[PDB]
Amino acid sequence: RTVARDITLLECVGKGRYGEVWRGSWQGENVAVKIFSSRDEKSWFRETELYNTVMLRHENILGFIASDMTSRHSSTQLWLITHYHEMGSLYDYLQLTTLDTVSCLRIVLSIASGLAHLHIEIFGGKPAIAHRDLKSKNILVKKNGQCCIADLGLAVMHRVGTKRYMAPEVLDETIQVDCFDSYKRVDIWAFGLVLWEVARRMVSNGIVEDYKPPFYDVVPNDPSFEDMRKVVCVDQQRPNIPNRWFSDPTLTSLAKLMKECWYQNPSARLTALRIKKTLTKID
Ligand SMILES: COc1cc(-c2cncc(-c3ccc(C4CCN(C)CC4)cc3)c2C)cc(OC)c1OC
Ligand SMILES: COc1cc(-c2cncc(-c3ccc(C4CCN(C)CC4)cc3)c2C)cc(OC)c1OC
Ligand SMILES: COc1cc(-c2cncc(-c3ccc(C4CCN(C)CC4)cc3)c2C)cc(OC)c1OC
Repeated sequence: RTVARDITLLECVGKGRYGEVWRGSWQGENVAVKIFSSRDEKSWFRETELYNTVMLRHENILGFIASDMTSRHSSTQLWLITHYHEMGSLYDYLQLTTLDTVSCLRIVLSIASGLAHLHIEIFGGKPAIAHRDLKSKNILVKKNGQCCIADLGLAVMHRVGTKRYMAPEVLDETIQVDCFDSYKRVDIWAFGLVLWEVARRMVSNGIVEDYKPPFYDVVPNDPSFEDMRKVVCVDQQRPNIPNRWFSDPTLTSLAKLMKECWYQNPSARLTALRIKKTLTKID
């Protein structure tokens, strides 16, 4: 039988230190192709090792298609091929769009759903998985208004995370590194920051906040580890809740939820399953 492997690379939709992401075509269908820099080969290996362990399949997890290693004269080429989401990342989307109540809730509940699927062990099934780099650039927007979580290159099963989104116990190095629940609680902190980024873009009473990343007002671009530690650990700052949120029942409820993702004590934070339940009772 014929095995048609050729993928046509059509346009670059992302370039970074990690490498590049391309819109590609396979048998008439869009795929996304991540081409890894040699500097970040371990991210390809870890994501491949995870998918070789458990073939994750969930509407709110970026859909795996293939992992390819190709021999070159002087190098190894590493590609990850996934489903293609033409609307791009949540980070991108929130810059050019405001949200109504239904669309805000649908976004955040879909992220909570993907995250709970990663976190929870299924027996007989899947190991529990922590993401370790959850942020709005690692979430894609689907045409049906739900999102999916991308990039399992740091994931752990039961490179460091983006500093802006690191929990206090990562910044002060008190994290219990031998305890898998520690890693879930780091993801919950980051989830709360994403919930804040999204909630800002939800209109109420004709008001909306401009898109800003978490801590935009207290750290520089590309904040250092020390910049983040001083804000999050020493001063114990948290993102601002605008007064206008307290005129809107949805944003009032979301503010409470994000507060319960940001406790200094990791074991006080809500679980992904509890976040899902709370979001199903909002509106
Ligand atoms: C090697 O490389 C790539 C391969 C493919 C690809 C292309 N056609 C057909 C296939 C195929 C799938 C599954 C079976 C099964 C059939 C049932 N039987 C009991 C076991 C075997 C056979 C063939 C594949 C996997 C795509 C690629 O890119 C999208 C590849 O490159 C990464
Ligand atoms: C990698 O990705 C894609 C792969 C394919 C594809 C191509 N040839 C053959 C297959 C296949 C056939 C049959 C089985 C068997 C398995 C056991 N038992 C005997 C019942 C069923 C498995 C696999 C597939 C899945 C199509 C895709 O898209 C249309 C892919 O997505 C981009
Ligand atoms: C975060 O991580 C990964 C993401 C993806 C991925 C999947 N679908 C779509 C995208 C995308 C498409 C298009 C735009 C822009 C460009 C055109 N226009 C001006 C606005 C829209 C942005 C983003 C990406 C980047 C794939 C990955 O691996 C293959 C990723 O790594 C795991």
